[PDB]
Amino acid sequence: GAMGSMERASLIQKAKLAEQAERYEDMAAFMKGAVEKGEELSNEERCLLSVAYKNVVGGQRAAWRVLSSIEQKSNEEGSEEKGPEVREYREKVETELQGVCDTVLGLLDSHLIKEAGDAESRVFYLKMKGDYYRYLAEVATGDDKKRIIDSARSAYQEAMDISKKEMPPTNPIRLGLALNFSVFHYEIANSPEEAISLAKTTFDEAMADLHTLSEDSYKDSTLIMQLLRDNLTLWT
Amino acid sequence: GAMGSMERASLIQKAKLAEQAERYEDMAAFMKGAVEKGEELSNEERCLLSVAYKNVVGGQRAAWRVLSSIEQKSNEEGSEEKGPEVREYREKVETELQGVCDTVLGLLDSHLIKEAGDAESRVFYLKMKGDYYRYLAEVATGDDKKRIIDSARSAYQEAMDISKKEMPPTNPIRLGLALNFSVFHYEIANSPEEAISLAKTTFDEAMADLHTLSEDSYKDSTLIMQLLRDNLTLWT
Amino acid sequence: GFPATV
Amino acid sequence: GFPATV
Ligand SMILES: *SCCNC(=O)C(C)(C)Oc1cc(F)cc(F)c1
Ligand SMILES: *SCCNC(=O)C(C)(C)Oc1cc(F)cc(F)c1
Ligand SMILES: [Mg+2]
Ligand SMILES: [Mg+2]
Ligand SMILES: [Mg+2]
Ligand SMILES: [Mg+2]
Repeated sequence: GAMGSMERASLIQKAKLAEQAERYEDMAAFMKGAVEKGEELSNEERCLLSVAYKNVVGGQRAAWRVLSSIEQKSNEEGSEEKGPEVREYREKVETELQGVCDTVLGLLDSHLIKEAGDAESRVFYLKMKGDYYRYLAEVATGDDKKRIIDSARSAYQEAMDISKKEMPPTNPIRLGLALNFSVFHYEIANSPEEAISLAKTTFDEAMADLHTLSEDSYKDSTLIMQLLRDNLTLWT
Repeated sequence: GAMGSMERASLIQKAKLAEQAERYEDMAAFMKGAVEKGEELSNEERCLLSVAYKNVVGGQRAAWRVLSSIEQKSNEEGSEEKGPEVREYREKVETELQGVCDTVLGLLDSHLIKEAGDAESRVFYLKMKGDYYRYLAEVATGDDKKRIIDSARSAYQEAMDISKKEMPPTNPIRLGLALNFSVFHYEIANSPEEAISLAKTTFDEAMADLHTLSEDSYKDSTLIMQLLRDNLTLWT
Repeated sequence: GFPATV
Repeated sequence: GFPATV
């Protein structure tokens, strides 16, 4: 790794600097270096890792969607043939996105998940595993598409099972997991009713547990509950 | 060049796609490939080249300024020593920025400027040469700082001399050149009075020539005149 | 109209 | 308060 010669603590410090500078590719490379030191990550370090990669892949997904839209319009009837360029460039962005997903999935498999014994770390990493299989599923078309979809579902389901046993219903990781698994159901699995049921049940169970929280915990939980409500409003 | 095997027209088409997808690094790599085909660029292609690199280097400059600010605060009295990391990472971003500037300057010197005989192409390229020396000057500290500053000034001055002889005072390239040379005077050369005089004289001479323009030309010229007025308002 | 994820 | 350039 090009980060092999840098101290773990310096990689973490530079990931925080890169975040402040909105240099998300650098932030992700610093956090990949920190993971590859082999030690478990703290709560804050897991957040740094997730923020870095979510921003990199989020930009790739946005560009992929622009290009896929142009490609679809170029393939309608009455459209003038523009040659292979739109497909080639959509494929280039798609292959880069798939590479970033495979990199994150590789960090999770070697060896973040297997060393994660506490619920807050294991649920976080299994949620990320579902997320990056979900991003692969967004662009998948081949023999492996169903297996990619099922890998996302399986990771999300394991995270859900642990979160329901080990975390309160307002825990922000449990809420964010449910938000994203609900989006998986709606957008990937063609299961809008399951998406809506999961979002509603998650919101209602969190609502009933807010009375137990401090003001700071309440702010974190209600932020995610508002996103569940936003999605429910989009879908109903 | 990694773009050597792609058709010129396909490089231009992909630069336009990359722009739509806000993938400015790709856009710049496609346009570098197109320049390296060795043919002169059209007006639209020059715009694509300039937009691509202005967006790449603009992001680098913004990140450099964030990091340089953190570095300066870390070096004040009473600040806790955080070690070499802030300087190292500012240096990394600085070296990347300098590499992009050297790449653009190299395209201009090999061989865009020497083949540019019409005023609209030659002024455009000499303005870009001043711009990328100006970005080098923003980060320069060594034995060569004065020469970097003078290379920017010399390129801007040649562009100004051609633009005053060969273009009307409302021409948007002549206006954009003057806007940026005025910023050079204010921010780089420590010459705020020259910056203000150039902005005012440029604005007034354009105002007096707007009556000659069509509605479309008027919109382009007044857009840049508003930026001159914005800077004058900031500076006075 | 893309849905919210975290 | 950075000045405008094009
Ligand atoms: S890990 C980033 C800090 N937490 C958040 O910003 C918040 C409240 C949205 O919670 C989550 C963030 C996140 F990236 C994943 C989660 F499951 C929750
Ligand atoms: S080349 C981009 C098209 N023109 C513009 O957007 C406008 C009107 C701002 O003019 C200039 C742009 C540019 F990049 C450089 C110029 F000198 C003018
Ligand atoms: Mg060590
Ligand atoms: Mg259920
Ligand atoms: Mg050819
Ligand atoms: Mg004068």
